[PDB]
Amino acid sequence: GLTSEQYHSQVVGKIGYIARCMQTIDPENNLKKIREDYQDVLIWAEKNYRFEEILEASKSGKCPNDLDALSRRSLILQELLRLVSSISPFKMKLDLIESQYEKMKQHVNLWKSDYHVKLNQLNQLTDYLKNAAPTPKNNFLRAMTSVLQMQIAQYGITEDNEGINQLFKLGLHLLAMANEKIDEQYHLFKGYVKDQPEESPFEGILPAEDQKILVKTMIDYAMP
Amino acid sequence: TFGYVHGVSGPVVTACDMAGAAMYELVRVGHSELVGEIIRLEGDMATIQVYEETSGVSVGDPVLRTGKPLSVELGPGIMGAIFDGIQRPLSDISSQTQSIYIPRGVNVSALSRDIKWEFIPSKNLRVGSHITGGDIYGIVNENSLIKHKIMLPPRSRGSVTYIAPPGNYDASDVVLELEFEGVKEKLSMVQVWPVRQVRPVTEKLPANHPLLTGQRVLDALFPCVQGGTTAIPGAFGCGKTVISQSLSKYSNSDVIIYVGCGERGNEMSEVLRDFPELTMEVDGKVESIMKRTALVANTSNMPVAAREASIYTGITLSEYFRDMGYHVSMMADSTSRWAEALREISGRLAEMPADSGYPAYLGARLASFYERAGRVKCLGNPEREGSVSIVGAVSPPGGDFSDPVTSATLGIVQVFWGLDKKLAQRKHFPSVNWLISYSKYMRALDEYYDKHFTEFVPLRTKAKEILQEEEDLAEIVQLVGKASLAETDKITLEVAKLIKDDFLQQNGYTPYDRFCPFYKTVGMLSNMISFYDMARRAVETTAQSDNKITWSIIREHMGEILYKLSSMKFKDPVKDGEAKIKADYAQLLEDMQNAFRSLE
Amino acid sequence: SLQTSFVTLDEAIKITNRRVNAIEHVIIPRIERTLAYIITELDEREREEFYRLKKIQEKKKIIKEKSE
Amino acid sequence: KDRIEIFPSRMAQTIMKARLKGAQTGRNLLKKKSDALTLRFRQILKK
Amino acid sequence: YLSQPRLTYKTVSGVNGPLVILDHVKFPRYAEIVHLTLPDGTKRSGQVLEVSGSKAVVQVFEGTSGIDAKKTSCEFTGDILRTPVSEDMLGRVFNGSGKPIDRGPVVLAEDFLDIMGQPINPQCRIYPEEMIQTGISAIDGMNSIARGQKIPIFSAAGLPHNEIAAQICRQAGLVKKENFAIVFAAMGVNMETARFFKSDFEENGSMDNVCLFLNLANDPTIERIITPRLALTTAEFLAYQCEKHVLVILTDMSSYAEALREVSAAREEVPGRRGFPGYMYTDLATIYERAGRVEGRNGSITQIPILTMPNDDITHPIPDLTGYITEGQIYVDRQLHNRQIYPPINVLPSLSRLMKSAIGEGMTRKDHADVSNQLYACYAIGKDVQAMKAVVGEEALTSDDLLYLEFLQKFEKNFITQGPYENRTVYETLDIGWQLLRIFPKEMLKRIPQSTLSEFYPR
Amino acid sequence: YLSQPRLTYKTVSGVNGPLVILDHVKFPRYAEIVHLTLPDGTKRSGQVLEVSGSKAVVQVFEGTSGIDAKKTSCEFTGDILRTPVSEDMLGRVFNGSGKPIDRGPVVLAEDFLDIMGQPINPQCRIYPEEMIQTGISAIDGMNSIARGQKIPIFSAAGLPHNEIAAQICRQAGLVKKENFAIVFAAMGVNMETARFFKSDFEENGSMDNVCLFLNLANDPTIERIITPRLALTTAEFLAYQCEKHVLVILTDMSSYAEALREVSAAREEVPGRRGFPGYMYTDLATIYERAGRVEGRNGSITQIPILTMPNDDITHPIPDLTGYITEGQIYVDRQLHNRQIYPPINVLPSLSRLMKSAIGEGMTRKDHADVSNQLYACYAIGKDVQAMKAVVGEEALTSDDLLYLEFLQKFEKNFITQGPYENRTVYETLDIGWQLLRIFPKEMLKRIPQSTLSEFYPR
Repeated sequence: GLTSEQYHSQVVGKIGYIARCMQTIDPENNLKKIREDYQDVLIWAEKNYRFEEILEASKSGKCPNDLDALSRRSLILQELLRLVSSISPFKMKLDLIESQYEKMKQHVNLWKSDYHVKLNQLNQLTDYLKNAAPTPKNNFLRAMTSVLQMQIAQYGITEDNEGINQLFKLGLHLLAMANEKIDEQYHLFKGYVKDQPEESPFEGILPAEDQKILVKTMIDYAMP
Repeated sequence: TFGYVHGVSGPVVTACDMAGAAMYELVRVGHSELVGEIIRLEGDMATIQVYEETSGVSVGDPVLRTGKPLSVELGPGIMGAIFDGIQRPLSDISSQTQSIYIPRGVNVSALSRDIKWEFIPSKNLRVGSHITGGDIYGIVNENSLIKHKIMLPPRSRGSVTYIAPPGNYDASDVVLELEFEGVKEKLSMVQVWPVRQVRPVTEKLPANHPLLTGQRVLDALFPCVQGGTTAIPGAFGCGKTVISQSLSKYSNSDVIIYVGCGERGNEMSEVLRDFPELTMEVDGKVESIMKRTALVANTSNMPVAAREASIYTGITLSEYFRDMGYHVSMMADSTSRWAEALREISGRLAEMPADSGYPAYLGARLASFYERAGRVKCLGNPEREGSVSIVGAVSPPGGDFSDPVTSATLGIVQVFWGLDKKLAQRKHFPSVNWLISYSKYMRALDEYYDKHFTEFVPLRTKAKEILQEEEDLAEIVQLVGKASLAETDKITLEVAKLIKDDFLQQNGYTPYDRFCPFYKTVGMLSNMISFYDMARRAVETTAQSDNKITWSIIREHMGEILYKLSSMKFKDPVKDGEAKIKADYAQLLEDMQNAFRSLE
Repeated sequence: SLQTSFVTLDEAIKITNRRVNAIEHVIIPRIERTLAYIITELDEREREEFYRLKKIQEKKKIIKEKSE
Repeated sequence: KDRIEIFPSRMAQTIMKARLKGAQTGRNLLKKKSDALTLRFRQILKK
Repeated sequence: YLSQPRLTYKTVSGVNGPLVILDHVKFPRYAEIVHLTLPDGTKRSGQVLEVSGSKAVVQVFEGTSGIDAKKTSCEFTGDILRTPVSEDMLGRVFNGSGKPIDRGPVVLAEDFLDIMGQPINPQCRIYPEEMIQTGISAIDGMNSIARGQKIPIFSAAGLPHNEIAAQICRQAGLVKKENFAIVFAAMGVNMETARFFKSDFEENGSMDNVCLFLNLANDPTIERIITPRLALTTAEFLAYQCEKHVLVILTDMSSYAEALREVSAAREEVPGRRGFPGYMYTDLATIYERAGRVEGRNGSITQIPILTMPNDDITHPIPDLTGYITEGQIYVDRQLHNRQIYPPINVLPSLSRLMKSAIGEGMTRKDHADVSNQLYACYAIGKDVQAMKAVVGEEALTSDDLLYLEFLQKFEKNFITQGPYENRTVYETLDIGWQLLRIFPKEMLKRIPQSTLSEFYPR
Repeated sequence: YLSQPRLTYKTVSGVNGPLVILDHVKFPRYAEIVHLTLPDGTKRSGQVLEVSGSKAVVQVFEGTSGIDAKKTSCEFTGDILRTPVSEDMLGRVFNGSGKPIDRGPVVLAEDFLDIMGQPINPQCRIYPEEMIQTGISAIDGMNSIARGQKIPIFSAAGLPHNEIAAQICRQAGLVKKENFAIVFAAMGVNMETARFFKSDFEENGSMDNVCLFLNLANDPTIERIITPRLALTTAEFLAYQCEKHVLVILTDMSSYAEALREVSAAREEVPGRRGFPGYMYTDLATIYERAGRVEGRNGSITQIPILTMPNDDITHPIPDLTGYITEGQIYVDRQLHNRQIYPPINVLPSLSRLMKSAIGEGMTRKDHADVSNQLYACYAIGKDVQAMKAVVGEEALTSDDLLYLEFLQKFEKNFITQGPYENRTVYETLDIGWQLLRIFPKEMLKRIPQSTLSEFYPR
């Protein structure tokens, strides 16, 4: 549904986008396989070509000018970037990144995958918290989100680990919970934290200030 | 660039000395600079359609020609605002002019230029990088619900030479400057786009996710899909306004647009009164619906040109937000009023009409509007995918689909929710014929239903069979009075009444039926059909034997089962929990199974 | 039970046949006359629209000739 | 009397055609009722 | 102040029906006004319908008979018909052009208003709520009227629509738990009706707050195109500047629509259905929508226009386009009139859009909404029972059909039938409603919630 | 070839809706194709509709917005619309204008044909013979399509007429007791259905033998008029020049008729019956009759036009004018659809006038004609008995009536109900027929000769 000028212009943008996503996800060029798998578009970036020269290279057929194939490959890189950037504190290992990349690449239609849905759910939880008051509900969501972000960094999002699966269900269920229902808010949080294999599921990943808030919060609810 | 008025006839103005004019360029006619556009040209004389009253326009008045067609300003400040049919903010006209009246030739910028917006860049768009149309280079926090994403205008591309840092900027500040072939384009947060031009996308995709609504009769029988195109014939009290409000409040969508074409003065007021007052739950908090809604208000006493343009303005805003990756749901009040505007203008232009006075191209105008919808892959680096759903509304001169507007609509829209006159007279709400209605998204949604529920598709099939069988049995019962019926036929009639009264009928002003979540709709239908199958099996299995089971025996044996089934609508979602409602319906199924086991 | 179940059949037949005869001789003929009336009158309305549209086209032609 | 006296319209055509179909269906169903009663009547007559 | 002398032309190009075509006119202004002086001194006025070059087409209100094409003098006013308006126009009778007919003086121009109408910003429009208690059970019970509504009365020729409209005027008021000014636009009304309304206002002592605009059936048929715009312009002055509540009665929009058709044909415009101009919708909308409340004011305009329906149908373009613009109707029928029922109002094809919000706890009675719906459905069913009875006979109905038939017969006798000189309140109307509903066993009242039934039904 | 340089004009007399009126044009042709270049560099296509002296009037395919009378240039080609045709275009998808929309190249032509073509000389027309099986039992064992006839599918709006059309494309072929192609044209199709057709043909491997034309609802309305002409022009090339059998399916002829009405209005023609052109009859015949067998060649064209009946009334000019010049009808019903039967084709009101020649020994199987007639009678009786059952009850039925009810239930479940992905050849359809007919004892099969029964009835 594009004109000849619109089609090739859109290709030029996506080529630059991949180069920028590559520098953003892997600023140290540690993922050698990932960079090579995009060399055919990266060769047209990381140098001063000028927009007009790449546009002509697209029109002449020198750049990968198949817009649908380029979108497919671009989306896989972007969704991998979201996985990495949606967890700022906790770092993922290079092997997990390449492993999950391959699984995202092999998936028939990543946009409708379970990986995509889980990433959308994670961003929903993190975006709410970025703009929230430190209320009992919001302190519980922060605590559970930090665990979810940690577990994903350790195990990956493509793996159906029971830890992240439970956390997604409970985190979203609490998020949608009415703000005035303090008893249900605590009941859910207490339920989660007590039914874990760890004595202290929040240790280390939460700073002392957040752990002290959680302890005072549960005292202020239950003590009176 | 300054022509002269040659002759005024109604809202149609003939001008002269406009040799270089192009069709559908905006002009300002008269000393009050009335908004108009060129419809056709003859030599150096232009025929102008005026969007305001032409009283007082003289021969010889100036005509100022501009280089832009009718277009909408798209940028921060849309959400919560009510616009005129040609994009004029009614709340700003009132406050700036301090009068109950709208002045003729009033010029209020569509998006206020005196509001400080919080702009956040993409934080990866370095100077020297390459961008194309549709790219998003920053976000403006209009409110806590909808993030307003600043897109590069379509049909523009180049190298980034300047990007504004994080900060507060007005709608007239330069945010991004890009250079293409030596031409430096300075862009603010507002882009302008012609209303009759379709915003391009990368690919138009099939609609595979449902747009759930609060009415069971609709979702259980004739689903609408995100990116779907439907129409709801007009009928007062039949649910037209309950669907509009429920669709706005509860639906699986991000941005709601409500466009009036020829609304009645007080009905427009009702919408405007409810608009800032209706609320919804978002993430545990109650927020005003206006924050994710932006309507276009146009009453029947407005100029015919604005009555025509209202639809184009609405869909232009809809596509604008579609290109942000949001799911947009656009509700029209009436498309028959749009067709009426086309008939009026076609007459005024003295062009050859077709059936019933309508222009022969009526179908083309409706198709143009209706086909601007669907789930799409958007232009721009982020690879985002949004959708526009369109809900049309054909006011019925009758149930005869020969009506030119009904007929043209039916040939385009995929879902048609026809409202029966006899059900309206009987105060059966929502009033849906459910025999003349259809939805063409069955196969598209079958994947969704089989993935999540697995039970709905076969329940849907059986429910439709029962309703149609009931209509055929009803035709004979009205004649012979049930003197002779098969035992299975008696069950079909009685279960069909259970369905008609306690499943397809609901009072949308009650806490329990203001919105029925789909999981509950499926639960209710599952039990009623399960009853049907067990009641039918019992009488057919014991037929031609000693202990013949009949309906009279079943009703007397387990009368409380029918009461419980008829009570399912009252479980009251949200006040009551999801886990309990599912458990309660599970108990009804277990009780029915034990009731039939003890009967047989 | 023959005679008492028989004259009741003769009465039921006479009532049923009378209703059938009325549908055939009164109600349907009346619907058919109404439908034929409607069809004719609608074509009459179509004609008067044709006349006006034809005259409009001729008046436009006259205006066009005067302009030349 | 002679006509149902519904003002000419395309809506009237739809209503009248549906009304005619209904009347014809009722005629045929009642004719079958009559035939069934007539056969039973004659049988009762034979016995 | 337009202190510029006006030009007067004898350059008449020709006269065709009600239209006078002038040439050699300097800078013609659209919708301007022209004063015509006939060769014998007769004065008449007209309004410009279109301009082109040096030509202009003038619509002559009083008529074109006697106008020649050589001596008639045509003075262009230089402005749009802005009409003199005054708060003391109440207690006066004017003709169709706004001139005195009551031997009083010419209305003194307290101010001028453009009769074309000044559009009101929907943002400042106030949604109507308060119910008007008309006294008529068919209206106050089922199709209630809010103050600021637009609910025309449909009728065919010969029906008592003038009596119902007169009854509403003298019985008008609010539901109590002070009164209306009348602006009465008569368009094509015969003398017998004209004196009927004039006398009724006098006999009830209402004239102190009544302003009549009389364009009679024997008066010019072009003039009546502006008459309704003069009437509403006065209503807008009284309601939005003088803080009055105004009830506006338009005796026939059909003679108005015909007057537009006469002009449309005269200027060889392309018609739509049945010969009427394709823009009839707009010409009606610009009159009907001059109603309602606005922020900052305490007054209001309520419209109750009347429309004669050609051939007793309701698909004729006139009532068809009105239905799309106005907020329901009353619909006065003929089958009820032939049975000597007054008011002969048919509740099934008649609705009131604002009824759902102008009633209920805090405005009328808790049960108002439930009683209305149940009675309506019962009436609709009762009519279907008669449709069957007419074929199968009274001996072929079941018990429920007989209950609906008995309800239907008692409904029209006890509920609809009232008389023109008796008013009943909304609470008295609902009490009667219940008396009719209590004909049925509670199990059949399927449109009333159980809570309402238990509170009211057994009383 | 012409080898004459093209002339480009910047002389524009005016623009009026879809039309651009040019001036000073040298010896213009009627129906000439021209190309416009707008001031913004935008290119548009159009066709000359009127040539009055030097004043050529061209209809622009796309919208005329943005076109001026000062800078827009019009390039004349000197010729009319001629479509490049080849065998290679089979397996391609085109839009209404004949341009590829499948990301493939422009057609590399073997010839150029005028899309209007010529009528086939009746003296060389051969009466239809063999059968083309569709794969759908409801229209193979009951109303077969002869190899050369033209039999329409009438459906109401909302029925699955497009899903059946797609099923025919996937399943249709020769009886096979490599030379068969299908040309599919959708007029006025919406975006969702256009995707359905394109993807469903590609995914199931059928595309190798399909030439698909999609004219979308939002595509130029004039392109919708040539769309079926391009499809038929291709069909004529493939069928008659390349010795193969072509099935042409024209979907939504009602949308075509609406586009034709728009073209008539563009010419300022006075509308005919129900708003449609007075020449709608000859226009439909021009399309439909470009089909059938021809003497001396082994190719053939069949057509299955598919038409939506407005208001489900077969009287409407669209199905009426079509049926008047076609041979029988398939007829898709609503009751069968609401009962969730697919395909919802009603065999009682359907007819194939050429079935007598389509089927029989040497074409399908010996018993074909006999099975069809008996199944029709049994279905008609079963419906009649079902109607009786509703009046007299189950106990009042005799054994023969019960057998007809058993047939009726199993006929619809086994014979008519099929599913979109089950391809039933003619021989399996007949075998299913016999399985249903063997419900009855031999003496009840009155329409099947004893010789046929003895051969086929047992086992």
